Amino acid sequence: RTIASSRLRLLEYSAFMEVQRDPDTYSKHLFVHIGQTPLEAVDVRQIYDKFPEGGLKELYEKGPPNAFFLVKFWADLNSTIQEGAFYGVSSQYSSADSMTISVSTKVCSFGKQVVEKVETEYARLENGRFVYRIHRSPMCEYMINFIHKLKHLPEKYMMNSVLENFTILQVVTSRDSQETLLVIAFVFEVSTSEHGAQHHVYKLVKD
Amino acid sequence: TIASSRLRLLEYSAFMEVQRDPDTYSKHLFVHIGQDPPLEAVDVRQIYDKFPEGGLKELYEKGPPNAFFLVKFWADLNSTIQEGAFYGVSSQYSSADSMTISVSTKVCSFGKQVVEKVETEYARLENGRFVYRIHRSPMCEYMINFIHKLKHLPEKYMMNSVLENFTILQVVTSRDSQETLLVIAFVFEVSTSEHGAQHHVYKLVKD
Amino acid sequence: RTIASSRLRLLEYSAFMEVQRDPDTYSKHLFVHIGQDPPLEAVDVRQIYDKFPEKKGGLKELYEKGPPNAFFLVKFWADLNEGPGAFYGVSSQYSSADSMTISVSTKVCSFGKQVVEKVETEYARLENGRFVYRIHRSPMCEYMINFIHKLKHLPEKYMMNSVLENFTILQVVTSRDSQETLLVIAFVFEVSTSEHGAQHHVYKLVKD
Amino acid sequence: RTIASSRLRLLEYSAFMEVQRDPDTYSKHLFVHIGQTPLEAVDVRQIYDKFPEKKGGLKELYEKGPPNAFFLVKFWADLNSTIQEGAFYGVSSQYSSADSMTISVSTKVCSFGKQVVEKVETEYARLENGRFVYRIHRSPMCEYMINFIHKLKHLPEKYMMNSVLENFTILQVVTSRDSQETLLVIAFVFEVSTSEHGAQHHVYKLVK
Ligand SMILES: CNC(=O)c1cnc(OCCO)c(F)c1-c1c(Cl)c(F)cc2c1C[C@](c1ccccc1)([C@@H]1CCCN1)O2
Ligand SMILES: CNC(=O)c1cnc(OCCO)c(F)c1-c1c(Cl)c(F)cc2c1C[C@](c1ccccc1)([C@@H]1CCCN1)O2
Ligand SMILES: CNC(=O)c1cnc(OCCO)c(F)c1-c1c(Cl)c(F)cc2c1C[C@](c1ccccc1)([C@@H]1CCCN1)O2
Ligand SMILES: CNC(=O)c1cnc(OCCO)c(F)c1-c1c(Cl)c(F)cc2c1C[C@](c1ccccc1)([C@@H]1CCCN1)O2
Ligand SMILES: *C(=O)CCCCCCCCCCCCC
Ligand SMILES: *C(=O)CCCCCCCCCCCCC
Repeated sequence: RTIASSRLRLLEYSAFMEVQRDPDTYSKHLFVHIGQTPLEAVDVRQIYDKFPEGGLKELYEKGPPNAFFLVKFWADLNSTIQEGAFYGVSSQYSSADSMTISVSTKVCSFGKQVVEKVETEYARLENGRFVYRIHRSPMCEYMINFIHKLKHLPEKYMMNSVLENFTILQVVTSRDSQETLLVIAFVFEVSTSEHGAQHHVYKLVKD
Repeated sequence: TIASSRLRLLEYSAFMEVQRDPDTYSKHLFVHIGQDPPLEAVDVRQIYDKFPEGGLKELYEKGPPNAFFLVKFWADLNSTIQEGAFYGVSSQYSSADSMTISVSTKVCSFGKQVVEKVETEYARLENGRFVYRIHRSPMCEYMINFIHKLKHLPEKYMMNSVLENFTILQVVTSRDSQETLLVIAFVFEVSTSEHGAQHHVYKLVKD
Repeated sequence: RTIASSRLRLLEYSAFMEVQRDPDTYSKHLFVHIGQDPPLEAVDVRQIYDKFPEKKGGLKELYEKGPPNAFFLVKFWADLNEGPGAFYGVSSQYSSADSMTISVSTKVCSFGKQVVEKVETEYARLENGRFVYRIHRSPMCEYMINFIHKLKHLPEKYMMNSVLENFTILQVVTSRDSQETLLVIAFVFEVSTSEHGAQHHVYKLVKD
Repeated sequence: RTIASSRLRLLEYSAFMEVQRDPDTYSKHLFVHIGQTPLEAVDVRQIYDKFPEKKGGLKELYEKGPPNAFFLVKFWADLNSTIQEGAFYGVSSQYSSADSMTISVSTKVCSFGKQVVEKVETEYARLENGRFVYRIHRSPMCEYMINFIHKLKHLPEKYMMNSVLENFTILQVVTSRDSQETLLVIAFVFEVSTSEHGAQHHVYKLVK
């Protein structure tokens, strides 16, 4: 399903690990992935307790409400590649207007922000639209260590228990006006399916 | 003062701006390095304990040694303007060569990276040299809240005590090659002088 | 309202004075400001010709050369409500879809005569898929600073408006190498008497 | 002789008219020319009466300094009608500095010590052989100057041109655009050339 406010569209979002064993051998494992192409609503009060309290509530009140989405991820943490490994995030956005955007990714543990990454991006005019590409943004050591700790657990239900109190809040703003363009609240479980990583998108509402 | 063999820092300023009325604006500078006398050297091992294990030591070992500097700031946190206030950072760099730079600003508390902001800038030919201007980059909420918390302390010595374990590491790289162009370690105290904000620059060396 | 020809868009225009209160505190006063599209009212260019008598490089001559889409009239109600060391400046920004080197000529006319001309050349910068031209903090010439001071010393705002009837500014932006007219703005002035401060009104210049 | 302060050097200065009678015919007449190559001193108080006084004047600029930036140029302009005048009247000049900076060249034209017209041109440097060079190429003269040259040329005798020129002066002030620091100041005074060798000039260092 499509994640788009009236000002910005999320085209793609992937978090992955890449291994280049040698100059001729390359492997990539996707942890989570929202690829390029009806939404169910979720009351934002149902998730407030798990997010910062410039928190999710203040951001929602500031608006616009059409910019708010919840994504449930079932992350693939299976050791499918022999891990020099690179851990990264790639994402792509588009707008109708020519503007610089700022993508804030806040990582929270028990509702409290522990690390934050802020990336500004300039648009490329492409096919009449303005496209923003954040390509292979390295994951911070906190996240790489967190993934390694999860993978050392012997049971997927233990990974789910740890993940119950782990959340990510992505806030995209227009750099110069500081207007909220898109807000995505990410929640996680580990995937147990043969099809791998899965996701479900919901529109965040209030009343 | 601050220049490696590949990149020169022309200006750096952090400030708050208030709109008093539709035609009147006030600006308060917290810190400012404006636009050559010799620099005193500081052994980089004297500051590693506050910048421990992309860290300062790892970057310094990778080199070049001429790219590393330490700036001590005495920040002006006096309420000189009645604060909708904008908190921002403006900076300018220059080089003899045309390249795309990536500016990473890492905010650390007790030696741990809590926020990282990354901004990419494209060279502009100006007066026979290449200039990079990052104008009015908004401060993240973590920094605005940190400034507000410091200002609520009743004594300036308490602010200095909190600031003992707060550091900022700015790393400028050539975007495509990832070569280190300039690294600045920033450390802070609150200014108690009538002259306002002050700074002192040192060259980082390893005896 | 938006000032844009088919080749160049005016994003911002501000004239201001800046004062340093202490080493870390600066105050800025805007005299006039056009900040960052609703439709524009049209004004026949013959209704303003009598106030721009200057012939060579003047309004009528440029309008006749064209293109008509490049011509605008801005009415300003300037806010004239310091110490030594005050900075008087002008900041402006433009954008285009194409990469150009532009030349910005600002002609100041007083009592029907061109008294000052300031010329600035600007090189396109690729930003967000468009080309931006920024003329940041261009210092006002002493003639303009002294003119502002003389207006402020007048005891009545109607005397300021009478002196201002004879004062016009013509801004002509051209493509540097071809000398093609990209944008022409005729600026006319009054002093603001409102509590809201500086005001402006944009009109498109037409002929019949 | 060399016109250079510790921050800026004047390489060349020429005022001229060009006539392109047809696609194959070109003519150029130089009115004045300082081409690329000790100085006699003149006390700046000897010329104060002929230049702008009080605010932004020669005296105020001289007192602000640096004293090494101030020069007086006497010109004997060639006003002979040597070409059949569509003609273009222009000024071309070049400067150089050791530093990378944007300069602003103000040319004030004065009659009886009062500024009548001013042209301000900003220029960006080009890095050339380890020097930053500024070129103002074929800057069009304003109509005031073209009409003044035509009026002088209408006088039947050269002494009559010298009489009118007695109270005509040009003050060129070059500043660093962003800091407004004075880089170079040249006071120009004029007579008409009566020699077969044409246009002449003499450079003096202004002292106090
Ligand atoms: C306090 N409110 C909530 O816990 C909550 C309320 N309503 C939701 O959605 C409604 C639309 O269905 C949520 F998603 C969450 C939520 C939130 Cl806020 C969270 F931070 C983590 C988290 C969940 C659910 C869960 C998960 C399930 C599937 C995939 C990913 C995570 C579950 C929790 C048990 C183990 N796993 O982990
Ligand atoms: C353990 N080593 C250090 O602490 C250190 C060593 N040598 C330096 O420089 C050498 C040139 O002399 C430093 F700067 C620092 C340092 C560092 Cl690493 C830091 F993280 C914060 C910090 C300081 C100094 C200080 C400050 C004083 C004035 C202005 C700004 C900051 C002082 C600390 C007490 C309260 N304030 O805050
Ligand atoms: C001969 N034609 C004109 O005078 C004219 C005609 N039509 C206009 O607009 C049509 C859309 O409205 C104009 F603007 C002007 C004009 C022009 Cl050309 C000018 F050089 C100055 C000037 C004015 C009007 C004025 C002013 C008012 C408000 C703000 C600024 C200036 C008025 C004049 C009395 C005091 N103030 O000063
Ligand atoms: C009041 N002080 C002066 O008049 C003065 C004093 N001392 C000078 O020089 C010292 C080094 O000799 C001057 F140059 C000038 C001066 C100045 Cl300020 C001026 F505005 C015009 C002007 C002159 C001289 C003159 C001229 C002669 C030759 C060439 C160009 C001009 C002469 C005057 C009669 C006709 N022509 O026209
Ligand atoms: C540090 O700066 C981290 C930047 C944000 C990384 C987001 C990647 C999260 C998706 C991976 C899913 C792993 C299961 C928790
Ligand atoms: C209008 O903007 C004029 C700009 C300055 C023109 C300077 C040329 C003066 C030299 C010509 C000598 C003619 C004798 C008076």
